[PDB]
Amino acid sequence: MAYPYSDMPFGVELDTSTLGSFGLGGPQTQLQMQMPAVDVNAAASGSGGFMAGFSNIFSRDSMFGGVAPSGAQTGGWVLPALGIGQAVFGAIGANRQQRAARDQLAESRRQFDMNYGAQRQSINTNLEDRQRARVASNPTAYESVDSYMERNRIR
Amino acid sequence: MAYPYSDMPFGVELDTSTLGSFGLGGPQTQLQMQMPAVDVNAAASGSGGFMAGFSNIFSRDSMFGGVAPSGAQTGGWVLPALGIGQAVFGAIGANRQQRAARDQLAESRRQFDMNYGAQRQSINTNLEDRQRARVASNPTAYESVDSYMERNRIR
Amino acid sequence: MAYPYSDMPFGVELDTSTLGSFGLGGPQTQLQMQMPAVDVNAAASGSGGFMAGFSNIFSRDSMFGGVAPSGAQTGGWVLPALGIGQAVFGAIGANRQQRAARDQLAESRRQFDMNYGAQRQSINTNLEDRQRARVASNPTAYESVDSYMERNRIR
Amino acid sequence: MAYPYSDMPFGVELDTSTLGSFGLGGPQTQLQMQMPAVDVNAAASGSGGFMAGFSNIFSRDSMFGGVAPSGAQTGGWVLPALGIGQAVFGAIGANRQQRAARDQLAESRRQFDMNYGAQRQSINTNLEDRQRARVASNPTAYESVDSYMERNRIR
Repeated sequence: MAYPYSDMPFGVELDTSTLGSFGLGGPQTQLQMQMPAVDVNAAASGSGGFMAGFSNIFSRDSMFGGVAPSGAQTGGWVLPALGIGQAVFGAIGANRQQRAARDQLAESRRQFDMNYGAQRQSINTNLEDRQRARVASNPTAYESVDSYMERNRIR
Repeated sequence: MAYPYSDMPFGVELDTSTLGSFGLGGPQTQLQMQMPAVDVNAAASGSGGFMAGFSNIFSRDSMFGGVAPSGAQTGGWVLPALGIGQAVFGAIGANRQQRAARDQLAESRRQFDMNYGAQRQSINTNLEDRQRARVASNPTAYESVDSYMERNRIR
Repeated sequence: MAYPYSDMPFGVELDTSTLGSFGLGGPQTQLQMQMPAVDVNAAASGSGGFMAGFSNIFSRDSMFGGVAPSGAQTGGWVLPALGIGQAVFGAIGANRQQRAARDQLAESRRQFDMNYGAQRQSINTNLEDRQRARVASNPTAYESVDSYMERNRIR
Repeated sequence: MAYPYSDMPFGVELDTSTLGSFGLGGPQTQLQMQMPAVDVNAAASGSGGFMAGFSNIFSRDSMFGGVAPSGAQTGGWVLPALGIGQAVFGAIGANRQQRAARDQLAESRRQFDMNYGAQRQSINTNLEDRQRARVASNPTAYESVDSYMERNRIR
């Protein structure tokens, strides 16, 4: 476009993976960038054009609201901020619980698969040491090692 | 900025690790620093500008509030303090429960891993002793110990 | 400060340990001390300035409250006392339940560790008595006890 | 104090132990004593100053309450007595449940401690009867009983 910047490689790297991985549902794939400006300079000078540098509200009415005589009340931003934080933290907790459940299930699967692997190795070892006598005593009148090693071998 | 002080390496030292490790979600990474001034001197003199040594309210109505005739009541700080303490203690309890659950799961993982390690070392030494006699009896007519270790040894 | 008193050893000894150990969340770390004075002497004379020996209420209205005609009621201290007792006993019960759960978990840990230790000692006994015959039969063609206790010994 | 009485030995005796032991959370540590007097004699004469033998309510209004015309009702003692009984029985039930849980846990502990002791003693018997043959076969090339009873004896 007019100002491509460098978002295309970032989008390519992101691909279409969903939430998960290991960093509590999305790790810090990128790196920590440096500060944009040395001084506040009222945001980015003309480009920014913000009023936070000169606001200096320091007023309870803006934070916790206030009511003048004859009603006409105004509410501050503290309550909406608390609500937003509540929502975000509830979502984070739900994600954490789901991730913990997935972990536990994966751990159980690993446990069973690994126990089976150990038992299979043990059974195969028992089998080849049992057939060692057969193939060493009378090789001509008995079978060969390979016959068992790809016929009677535990998967 | 005009006054960097000594905060430049602090950010690099902290990196971006979240709460965890062993200090109940962050141990005493920093050290202990001597208290600046023996005498309060109204905080940092002109810089402080606080009423620590002048307010001295020593008033019972401030804590518990009070209502004058014709309404126009005021609330003391006791209720906000109680609410803040309630919130903090609830959060600490939730964090403690989460840490306990994580500790129990890691404990179970460790116990299973160490039990397997014991079983595996036992079976490996059993196989080593078993094949030692084979390699000692007919070295020419039997496989080498190195081959058995690299092919028939439990991982 | 002007009156440091002798609280520094208390702070040094206490450190930052939280509730736990064995004394239902903090045992009697300190010792017992005699009373400041045999006789009340109106609290600490001028320092006290109380009405312990002069109030002598001995009335039902102060304890159970009371309402005079035309509104203007007064509430006794019985309800606050009951509320405070309720809060304290609830906290004590919660602490007791947490301590019981911790004790049960620690008991399960001592259980598993002791069982593994016994089994490991039995296995080591079996191994060494099996290898004693090997090292006593033919010391030349067989291995030594050192090899077995350094690499064929269960931790 | 002016009237120390004999509470010091009891204060020394009870120490600071909490509810427990076997008597539903505190057994009958003390003993039985005779009544102060065969006849009531109006409580303790002047000290008592009660109406045990003079009140003689014998009326339904005192127990079940009653309301005269134009309001101005009075409540009987039956509701307070029922409330007090309710509270006492609830507390007793809670104590009983806690005691039952503690007893079950202690029973499980004794359960496994005794099972492990039996198994350990059986293992020790197996060990020493196996070692008896070794020490009786040839003492010159074998060890003594003390070495095996000290180094490889299950605790």
